[PDB]
Amino acid sequence: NNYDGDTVTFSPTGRLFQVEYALEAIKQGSVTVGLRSNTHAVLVALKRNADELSSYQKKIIKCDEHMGLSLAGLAPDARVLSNYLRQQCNYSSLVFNRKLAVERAGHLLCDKAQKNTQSYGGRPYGVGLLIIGYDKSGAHLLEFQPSGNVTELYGTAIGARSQGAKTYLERTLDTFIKIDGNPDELIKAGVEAISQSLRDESLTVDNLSIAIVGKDTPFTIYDGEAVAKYI
Amino acid sequence: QFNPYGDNGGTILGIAGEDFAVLAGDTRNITDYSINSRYEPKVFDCGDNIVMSANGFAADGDALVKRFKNSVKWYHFDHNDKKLSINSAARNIQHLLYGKRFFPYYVHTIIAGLDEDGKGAVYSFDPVGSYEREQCRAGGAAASLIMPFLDNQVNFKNQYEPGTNGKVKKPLKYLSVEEVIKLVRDSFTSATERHIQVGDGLEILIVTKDGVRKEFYELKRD
Amino acid sequence: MTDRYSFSLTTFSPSGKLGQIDYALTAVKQGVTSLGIKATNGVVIATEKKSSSPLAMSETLSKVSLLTPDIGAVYSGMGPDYRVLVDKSRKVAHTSYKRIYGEYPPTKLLVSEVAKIMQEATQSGGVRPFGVSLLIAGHDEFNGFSLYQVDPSGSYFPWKATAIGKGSVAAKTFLEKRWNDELELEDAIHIALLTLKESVEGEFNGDTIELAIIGDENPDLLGYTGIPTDKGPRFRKLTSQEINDRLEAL
Amino acid sequence: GSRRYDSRTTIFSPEGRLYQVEYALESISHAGTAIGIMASDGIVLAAERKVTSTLLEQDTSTEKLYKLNDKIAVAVAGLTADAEILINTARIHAQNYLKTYNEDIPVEILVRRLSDIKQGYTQHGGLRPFGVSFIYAGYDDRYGYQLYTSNPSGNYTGWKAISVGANTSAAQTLLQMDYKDDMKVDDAIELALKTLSKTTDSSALTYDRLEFATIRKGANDGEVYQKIFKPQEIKDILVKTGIT
Amino acid sequence: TQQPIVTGTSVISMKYDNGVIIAADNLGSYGSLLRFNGVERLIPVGDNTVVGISGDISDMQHIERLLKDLVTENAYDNPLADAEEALEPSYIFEYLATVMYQRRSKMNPLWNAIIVAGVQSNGDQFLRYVNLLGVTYSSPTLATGFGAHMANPLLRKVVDRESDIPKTTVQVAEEAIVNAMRVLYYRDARSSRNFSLAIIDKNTGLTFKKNLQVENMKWDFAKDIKGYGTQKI
Amino acid sequence: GYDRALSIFSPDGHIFQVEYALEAVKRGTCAVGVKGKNCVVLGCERRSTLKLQDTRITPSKVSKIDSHVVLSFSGLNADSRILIEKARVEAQSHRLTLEDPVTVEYLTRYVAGVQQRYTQSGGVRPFGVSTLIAGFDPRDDEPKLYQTEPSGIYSSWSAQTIGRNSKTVREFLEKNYDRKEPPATVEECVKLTVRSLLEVVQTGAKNIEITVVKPDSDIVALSSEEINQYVTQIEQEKQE
Amino acid sequence: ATTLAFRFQGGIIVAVDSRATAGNWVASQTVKKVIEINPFLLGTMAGGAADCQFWETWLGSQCRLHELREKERISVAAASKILSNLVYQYKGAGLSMGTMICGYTRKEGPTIYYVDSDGTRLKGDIFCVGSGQTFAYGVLDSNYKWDLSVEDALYLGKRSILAAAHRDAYSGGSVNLYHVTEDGWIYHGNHDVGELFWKVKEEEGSFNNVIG
Amino acid sequence: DRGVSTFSPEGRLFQVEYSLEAIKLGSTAIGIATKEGVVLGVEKRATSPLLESDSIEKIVEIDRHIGCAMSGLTADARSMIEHARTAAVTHNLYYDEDINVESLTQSVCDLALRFGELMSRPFGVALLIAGHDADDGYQLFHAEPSGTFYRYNAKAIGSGSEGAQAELLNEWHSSLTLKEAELLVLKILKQVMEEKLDENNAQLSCITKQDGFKIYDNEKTAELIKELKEKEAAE
Ligand SMILES: [Mg+2]
Repeated sequence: NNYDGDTVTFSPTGRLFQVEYALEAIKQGSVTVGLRSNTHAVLVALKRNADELSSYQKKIIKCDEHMGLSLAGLAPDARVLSNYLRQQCNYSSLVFNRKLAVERAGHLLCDKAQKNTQSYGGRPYGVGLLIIGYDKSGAHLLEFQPSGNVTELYGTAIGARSQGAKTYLERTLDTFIKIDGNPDELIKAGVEAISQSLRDESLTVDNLSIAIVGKDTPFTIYDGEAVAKYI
Repeated sequence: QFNPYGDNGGTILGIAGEDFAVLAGDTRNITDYSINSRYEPKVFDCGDNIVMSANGFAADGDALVKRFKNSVKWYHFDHNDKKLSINSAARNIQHLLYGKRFFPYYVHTIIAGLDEDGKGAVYSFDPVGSYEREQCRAGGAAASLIMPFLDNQVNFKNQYEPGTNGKVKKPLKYLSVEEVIKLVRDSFTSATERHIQVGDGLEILIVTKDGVRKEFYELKRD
Repeated sequence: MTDRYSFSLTTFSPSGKLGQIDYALTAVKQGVTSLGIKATNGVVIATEKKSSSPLAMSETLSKVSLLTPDIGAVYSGMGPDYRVLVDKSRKVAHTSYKRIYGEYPPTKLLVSEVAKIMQEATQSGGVRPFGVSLLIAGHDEFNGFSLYQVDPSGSYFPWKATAIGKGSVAAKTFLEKRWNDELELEDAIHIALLTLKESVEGEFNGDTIELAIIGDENPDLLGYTGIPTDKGPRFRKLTSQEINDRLEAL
Repeated sequence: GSRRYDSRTTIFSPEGRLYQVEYALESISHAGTAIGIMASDGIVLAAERKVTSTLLEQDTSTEKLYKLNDKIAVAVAGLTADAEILINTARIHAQNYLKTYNEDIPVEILVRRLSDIKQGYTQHGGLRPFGVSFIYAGYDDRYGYQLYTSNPSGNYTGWKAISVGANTSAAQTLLQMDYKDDMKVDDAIELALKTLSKTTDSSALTYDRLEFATIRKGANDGEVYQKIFKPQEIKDILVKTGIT
Repeated sequence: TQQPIVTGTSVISMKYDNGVIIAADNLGSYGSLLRFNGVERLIPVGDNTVVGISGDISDMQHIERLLKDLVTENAYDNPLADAEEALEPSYIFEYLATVMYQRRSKMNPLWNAIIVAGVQSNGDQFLRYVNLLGVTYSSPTLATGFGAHMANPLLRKVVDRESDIPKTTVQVAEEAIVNAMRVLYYRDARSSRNFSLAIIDKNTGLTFKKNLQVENMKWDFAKDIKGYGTQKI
Repeated sequence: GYDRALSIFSPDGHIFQVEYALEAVKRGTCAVGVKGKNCVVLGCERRSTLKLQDTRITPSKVSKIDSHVVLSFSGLNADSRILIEKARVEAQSHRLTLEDPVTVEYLTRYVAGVQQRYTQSGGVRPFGVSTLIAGFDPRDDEPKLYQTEPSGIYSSWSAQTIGRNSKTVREFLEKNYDRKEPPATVEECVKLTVRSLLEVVQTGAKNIEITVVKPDSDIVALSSEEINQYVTQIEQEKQE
Repeated sequence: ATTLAFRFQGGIIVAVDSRATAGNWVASQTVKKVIEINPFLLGTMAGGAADCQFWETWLGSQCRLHELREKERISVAAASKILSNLVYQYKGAGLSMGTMICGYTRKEGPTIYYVDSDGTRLKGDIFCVGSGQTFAYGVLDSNYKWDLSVEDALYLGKRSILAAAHRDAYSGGSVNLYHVTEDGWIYHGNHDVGELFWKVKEEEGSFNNVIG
Repeated sequence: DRGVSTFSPEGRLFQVEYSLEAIKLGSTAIGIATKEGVVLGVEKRATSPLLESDSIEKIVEIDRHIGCAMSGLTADARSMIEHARTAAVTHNLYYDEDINVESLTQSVCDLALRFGELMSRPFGVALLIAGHDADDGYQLFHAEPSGTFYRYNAKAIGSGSEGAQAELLNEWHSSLTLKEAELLVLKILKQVMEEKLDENNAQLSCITKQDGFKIYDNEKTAELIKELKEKEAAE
């Protein structure tokens, strides 16, 4: 109200409204799902078009051979944060001959977003990210919020109507975690999860975007006829 | 006074065929009269069907290859996973080298692969980034021993057709990958005999449309 | 962090007034009375040592300050602002003059430097004006004795005699009746003590009054002998006893 | 953060006026009147000190008339402290030019430089403008005797006769009435003092309330002399012209 | 650009079937003056890596602090700091190699020759060299300074190529290393009798041996040597 | 440094600081530009509220940027000097590096670029100035006339006016200027320019300035008497 | 290395050899010493190979940006000055360059500028640069006329490089010929010096000193 | 006042949303992509008849294989065009090749959100970037001040955009010829323009693989306008 003019102002109840407004941009964004087993980790994203002449906005970005994310909210902010991750993944490899741990990647994203919430002149990031990866401790899924809060999960969803997919994953938890050594079945579970968030529209060939990373699987994105198999 | 440069010896050789290319190099690494390693790889697969070697001062050589490999990675990020063509890689390496024009990478760089028509390609660089597409190029310690042999046996220089006595040149017939490898092995065997910094092992990387293949051969260890 | 106030805090209002300067002058008006009188053979500057507590040692608080051996200053308004201005004035006398010409600046030019500093606090980014008016008395070879007033705006004026602060209006009228161009230094000191008594409520003695003069050279205060051309400072602060002696002939 | 307290000194009004410039001009209208009159054989600068005191040391006092070099002088109307900042800058510019070209700076080039400095404070920096209007009186071998004025906007114009400060409307009408092109310095001295005498807010015009200066080729032969009048000399010219 | 002041001589090392061995004497020379006799030049990092350093000792102590800081930094926000996300020999080397080349590129080198010896997560032997120029190389045997000239020839007789590594036991390897240290003591004028030896094995882990001495020395034949040519008495 | 964003968008998509800079131009004295077949004429209004002015030394309204290009303006006088100085520096820089004087279009594009920059840079306000830039390209006999404004947009004109009452003189020009047959001589072009200002000016005395620019750096300013003869001939034809 | 360029009735002839050496060692016989800046502009390589290659490709980029901004072909004067101003910034740092910037525009006609790494920029009709420049000058000066035909001019340039290739140890390999017209340059082939020498010797009757 | 980079309660940047309103006031620009080429057309919208309309430059070349049309505060586009041209040429210098149309568009969009308290505000202009490369063929992109870019088969921006886009929705199919696209742009421009469309107040352009980017002569466009009139009178 009087305390939402900038990110440097607490409200009388201890809230940061600019951060909360940045969180609101994610809720307007298109739905994207993340889930993993012990061998693989999967991203599924519902891409959004402007109209029938337009392309469908890409949702998934590769960060390294073993890591990548999906976005929901301001796309340019995802480009900035994903670029930062690419550099950090790259610094780790060049200097230490070491693949960057997914947990450490989450810590770096948290700290970068935090600085934009405590200083004058700047603004919080207006995007939510779902990071998947396979490192020395197996498969991982992270959820990033521009408040700075990063959380490690078995599965999750962000964006508009994401609550339906999140409840489904909460039910299916015991089943999909056990899908080891079977990439197609893990993706099926993800495609079924994101379907719980659809209304009026359904998953078409230029609508659906899928990514996967695992034990002997580099981070690869599937679009177009490559996802027709899962429709 | 601190000398930032050194000489790690070594000799490399690139040859472009009709639909293939080879980049070869010995595996010996030295300083002065000592051997550091009998097997230290010098020719590298850099992705996108491109092989590279930066011969001379190994610290600079490793640095350049590392930065070029990195450039290939970022080319993919920035340009929708587009394949970096050999000509584009060559121009990129010029800028990497000329970027240190006044404190140069003390190396002689050669890359090999296939051009956009599928034909064999070799590019050769000086330390500060001047480059050219070539059919045949040796680099490093025993380059002066190898090139004249290649002028004669690859390009048939000074060879004429018997009976004509200098009137008709020996026609420039194309060489197979098996034929090129023979000339590479004989080039390095000969260089090993007469150059003290050449020996131990020979590693050849062959590039075709099918990808990058490796071959290794022993060289004399004295 | 960083000083993000790079904009002026003093600005023209629709009526053409510079508010912060006017308000600084109001702060000066609330300040304790100080005065200055110029004689033919000297200048006197005086003020009241308004002690904040009787437990406080008011000798440790110097309202009258030496700027150069031949220049002294007194104020009315905010004491802390004065103290830092004295520090800057002492330094600028060296950096912008003595280190260049090998001699101390003339009164008018030191006043000009202090005035410039006060003007800049009136236009520079993220600062308020100084809440003081200064009275600067001094002597130099070619201009003789002089007395200047410097205001928060940076404006300065030369005076034969004047007063600033609390009871300045009444004090200036008192000085107008007494001043002439034939006064000796002792006459000016006498008039100063008379004028200052009117604006003082409580105790009026050497311990509650601070008074200094710009007069003859004091070779006894030089600290060394052997150089004929060096004859000592013209600035001298009167002692508590010296003031009380002149209060009997009052 | 800090934006909250920013007055924004360099913005247009909806009418396309610069607030701070307009308000600075309002400030200058309350300053003592300064007048400049250009003649064929010299220039006159006359200016009124603001309500003075009997205890003010006049002979060592300077608030209106300042020397920029041997050929150029200025009359000030507005904040004296602001004026001295600009005056010192102008004195440096004149010396920079003299060092560079080994010739005295032409009057207009000096005027343009100071005017550009004023302009800058209205367009960038976020600082308040200088609350000063100048009258420039000067001579060079290109245009001869010249009068200019500049104000807080950084705009400058040339004049045969001009006033700044208080009561400029009344002053300019009086100058426009009695000024002629073939006028001489001694006549211009009289016009300036007569104009101040009629426009002044004081009860009477006396020597202690005035600063006076002339720029004459009344310097022995082919050269120019500046004369900042002393208190006694102002008193004499007041009697000569029949004002006291 | 500087010059080395207090210096350490040869570091020697070799691979064997189950791991690596590395050794270095305990001397800090000051030109020809054998100034400091208790200097440890093998510095362990965790339980899988030993970094052996020759050359300038002040720079060695700086590098020692960098490695100590590296361990601290790796443990930050790292629940698997003592398991899957522990420092590898390959990580430690690549870091040092980066630093060495950067420093030479600013014309202000760390005046050292370094050998990183260790065993990787998968049990693989790690042995690689880096020096003040940022030059790097790997070999079944590695040695610095005088060791390169005198130790390598002896160690290469045990492991002459890659295929000799599985045939070489830890007893044979240690024996060869200890003999090489004796030869260096005979022939290097900036060496000492006292040395340290470290074994990094994929089964038995890191064994660090301090206060070792060169023994079984041959000197008796000196009594028969007289003059420089013709002298009989 | 002072970094405050003074030029910003409003809910209706307007940048008020740029639009208020146009209001400053509306206040400025009228300027007009007319191009003939082999010349361009720049006419300027001088407000007669200021007499006792010294016209020898007072800043003239038309400024030479180079020997072949001129610039006039309407709006804040002090602001215009900054644009004129920058343009003059750029003109010499172009001659120094390209070894050829600026084209009229290039010089216009540069000035317009400066104006635009001041509409999205921190801590600065836009220029309260619109300009008319006229001249001939090197070794070219085709007349050139361009206009710029505070936003930074620029365009070429057969004839154009800016400043106060420019709506009226543009009305006149739009019905009196024929594109198929522009003023064939210097006389005809100057006459049409003076006529256009007489719709707005008041007295045809010292209120009208006229500058004629011809090809090959041939630039001359008309005097009071020369202009007065045009003023006389126009009204004598009007009395009919 | 020998490179020449001369103005004539039909435009400009550019001719260069093809040899690169490192000391006595012949590094290459197939070097491209004419840099194709764009379809209308040519530059020659002498001094530092990298310095010439890098900065004359860079020049092509600046020329392309010019014509995008100005909607007009860049003048040879302006193009050459961009390069000379650039290398003048680097003066003292150790750039090594001796080049002829060659072009043919409407306003200038055929134009050649000698540009050089110590900042020199000279317009002229005939220039020769390299270790074998003196030999090529001799043939050029004694046979040059403005009213040469395109055929004869091309031969003159070819013959002058041959003269240098013969005598100068650090020149040879092959001869590259170009003909610059207003509508752009035209390549006139690579000519091996070994084969060219004998061909010229027989047909011309020159080089009687050499046994063939 | 309030920050230039402030979020609204709906999670939108105030300044970006307000710049979109300025673009709505701009003159209409239309792009249509086909397998034979991409056509770009604009409304010139001269403010007076004395303004020489051929000096109105709202269609611009970025490189031989990339063209661009603008709508909104067109003065803001100049630095964007400069950056685009530099990016295209710089990439060719570094990589000895043409730059991809998407990569060029992405580079331009990276400037967009570089504002705060960098430039003091977002750009007040939208761009239609049309081009061809070997990997993805003929392409048309819509670059906004938000930093977002969408690829389009056809797109209209400016004051008549929503009416034009509805028209493009019905008319576009994957088999359009270049000639059909030219007439289609002319037809829709004529529909949404205030003044009557002719060769002086409207401009056409295209990008083909063979000939590259070309701005059409007024004589060439005049013929296409006459061809349009006759075919609309044909039924
Ligand atoms: Mg050998």
